[PDB]
Formats: sequence, C-alpha cells, structure tokens
Amino acid sequence: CNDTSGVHQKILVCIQNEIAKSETQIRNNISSKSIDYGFPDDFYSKQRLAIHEKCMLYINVGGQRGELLMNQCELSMLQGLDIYIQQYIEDVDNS
Amino acid sequence: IWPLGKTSEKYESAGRGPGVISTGNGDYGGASYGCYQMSSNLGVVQKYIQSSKFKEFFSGLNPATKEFNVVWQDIASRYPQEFREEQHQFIKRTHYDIQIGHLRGKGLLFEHNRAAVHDLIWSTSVQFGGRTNLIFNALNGQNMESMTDKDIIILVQDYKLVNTERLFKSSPSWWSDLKKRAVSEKKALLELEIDGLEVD
Repeated sequence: CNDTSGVHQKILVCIQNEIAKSETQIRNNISSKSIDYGFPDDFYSKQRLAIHEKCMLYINVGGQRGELLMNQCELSMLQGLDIYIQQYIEDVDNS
Repeated sequence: IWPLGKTSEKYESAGRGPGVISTGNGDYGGASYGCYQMSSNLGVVQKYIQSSKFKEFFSGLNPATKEFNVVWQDIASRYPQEFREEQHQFIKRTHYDIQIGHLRGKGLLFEHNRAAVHDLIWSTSVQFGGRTNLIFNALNGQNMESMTDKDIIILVQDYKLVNTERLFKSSPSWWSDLKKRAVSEKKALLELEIDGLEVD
C-alpha cells in the first residue's frame, strides 16, 4: 500500500483488506465472549448490513471518487464499531 | 492516431487483459471484472452484462460467483479482442461520451479531435463521473473564445489538485496519492498537447 501510485484498483484493494481485517477483529471479539455479555447471534451481521446500506449511498456519487469514498466509509464505520464493542465489553467488566 | 484515454490508462486499466477477475476481500467485497475492473458492488458489471453481446451467456448467473467467473473467463479466452473492445466502448459510453454531453449542456463545446483535451475529459469523467461538474467549475467565468487547450488543461488540473482535500474529505490517507496524480497527469497532458496529436 506504498506503491499504489494512484492506481484506483490498488487503492480499493488496500481499503478492502483493512475492511476485512476489521470485520474479522469485530467478529472474533464478539465470538470470544461468554453467553454472559449478551451479544445476540445475529448482532454482527445486522450491524454490518446497516453499515453497508449506509455507505451504499455513495453509489449516488460518480466515478472513481464515489467508489473510493464508499469503501472508505465502510472502513471508518467498522473501525467505529470495533471501538464501540470494545468499550461496551469494558463497561460490562468495570461493573 | 492517438488512442482516446491513454493518458489515464495506467490508473484505470493498468495493462490488464479482458479476463482479469479479482475477488474483493471482505463480507461485501464482491468481485471486479475485466480490463477496467468493473465491480459488482456498485452495479457496474451488471450494467455491462445487460449491454453486452454476451448478455445471454450469463443468463441465470450472478456476479461474484464461480459460475459467472467461469463464463467471463471463457468469453475472454474465446473472444479476447472483441471482449476487450466491448469493455472499452462501455467505459467510453458511460463516462467520456456522457461528459462530452454534460459539458455541452453547460455551454462548453469541444467539436474537434485534439488529443490532450480529450484525454483530460476522458480521465476526469472516469475519476469523477460522466456527469461531474469539475471541468465546468474549473472553467467557471473564463473567456472560452480566447482560451487555449494549454490553459484549459492548467485550470482543470490545478482545480483537481487544490480541491482534493475538499472533494475527498472522508479519505485523507489518500490525499498524497491523489494530489500527485493530478500533478502527474498535468505534466503528461501538457506534453501530449505540444505533440499536437489527434483522436477518435
């Protein structure tokens, strides 16, 4: 990701690899929690779908630019969600 | 002589053959197809298939599945030359041809075949959309009667550079890449304009 040289597809691949990593961080952290912490089975997949629908608004922005922003949105939202799930887990632990 | 879209070629198609497929990483990564890597995520490849001579080959088949990829690569094997050209024409029809029109609707005409300014239009339409206002906005309030191809190219590429942070507010880790590209295309379009070549 230091040799994209503005090649659009290479930028998307970089973003997409980060998205997949973050999805996997989130999904595995939820997985690793006892029936205790109260995560519904379908919590990840519902929040992930809602994030997708949010970022899919960028289908209404033209060209490479709209596609880049769509993927960047997916990433920033997942990053937000990862931090939130961590913080929640902490708030349950801190109780 | 000069092939329309060659200046931005390396950012868009990057030497890829008509049969290249990438499977996007992630739950919603989808897949991207052909020379230009048209994605299934934003409906582009689906539109291409609807417009293609090979439309019916894909009957019943959804993009980002092995079946669809089998058929895509079969076609690229057995009709390499026609597939590549049909792909290129589709990018032309959905970005460049549309921007030429959109600009006409703002009172900006380009009824000639000089290569540099047409590469600019192609490039911009691909990067910002067939209906982008970028060129119009960069030329806003200049005298088109007495403006040179060189001036047009300078105004547009400086606009791109200088509005990068605003147009890509959401993606700051790419600003460096994007700004360089604007600078680099400017150089290449300026060289192309001096060689004074012809397209279409």
